[PDB]
Amino acid sequence: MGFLELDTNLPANRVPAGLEKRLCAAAASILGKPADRVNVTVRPGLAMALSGSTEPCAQLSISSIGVVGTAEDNRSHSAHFFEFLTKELALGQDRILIRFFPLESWQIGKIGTVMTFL
Amino acid sequence: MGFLELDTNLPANRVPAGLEKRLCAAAASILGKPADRVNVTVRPGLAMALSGSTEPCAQLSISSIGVVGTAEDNRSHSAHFFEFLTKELALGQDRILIRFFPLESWQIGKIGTVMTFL
Amino acid sequence: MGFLELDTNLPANRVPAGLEKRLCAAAASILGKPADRVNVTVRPGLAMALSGSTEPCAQLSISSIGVVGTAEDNRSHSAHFFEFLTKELALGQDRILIRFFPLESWQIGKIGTVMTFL
Ligand code: NA
Ligand code: NA
Ligand code: NA
Repeated sequence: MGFLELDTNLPANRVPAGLEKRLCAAAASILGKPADRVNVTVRPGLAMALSGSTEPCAQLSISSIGVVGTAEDNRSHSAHFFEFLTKELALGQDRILIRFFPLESWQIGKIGTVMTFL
Repeated sequence: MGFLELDTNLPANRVPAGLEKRLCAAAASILGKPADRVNVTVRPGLAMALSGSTEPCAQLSISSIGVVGTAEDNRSHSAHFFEFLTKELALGQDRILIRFFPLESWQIGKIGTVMTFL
Repeated sequence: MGFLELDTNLPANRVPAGLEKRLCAAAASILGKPADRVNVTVRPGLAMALSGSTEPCAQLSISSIGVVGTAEDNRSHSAHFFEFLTKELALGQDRILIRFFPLESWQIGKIGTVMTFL
């Protein structure tokens, strides 16, 4: 399972509509998951500085069981997510950063239990 | 100490008013803490996909010193938080997920120090 | 590199304008980084309880490579961030909490790779 959170200082009406769905599909493909095991949250209109600058930017966080635990894996993911997001948001590559967080099954609550038991 | 963050794509005017307080009380009871050691943040009106779907949903994160570090503990918490949130938000159990994060006292800043020293 | 996220239940028009920039500068100084290696996200207008109370409050999270991994380091940071934020937000010291999260270079995506390779 994958969880993506995207904070941006672009106003909601400057984020291309439906981005949460397209990022869900992109993340399924990049991380190697079916679309029904991917989650995306987009939070626009925030006040942000990225690398010291308040120019338009976005911060992506990716959490996942399994696939985000090494530099080699995350370098690959990063290349693809930067390509996707720079194009969608009309941002330079200097205006996006990503954080990757490994998760374990005992940490994910699903249908009233945790994934350890599913 | 417990910290709960709830993201939802329900508009603010569709989230039952006061949910942050009722979730604080529920989390105190579920996690085994007095209400004054529990924190809740609700972020409505977001653009979200959960399990690949943009239908109404919510994502809960629970961070805590002590009580969220095993599958057995988190299964118990999950059952109770799913019962609470499905009813409050009028959501099916397929429309909520939870992530659990253990914290340590050196990670929590309180009154200008950290909890290690309190 | 440092990442700060600040959630508050103060409405956007009650947060002193430009706080994301001033917090970026403060965090550069406190954490020992140049301003171009610091990131800040402010999310106002949220529904929050802190220590069981829905009175005005703020939650700060600080993630960083290197400097947030011990009680001694975080006690020092906490004193300075509490001084900065209590004054900016006109909040008592009981109305702010901080969480600190160490990061490693393989977890940070930057310019289409990860920091391990930069
Ligand atoms: Na997280
Ligand atoms: Na967190
Ligand atoms: Na984080």
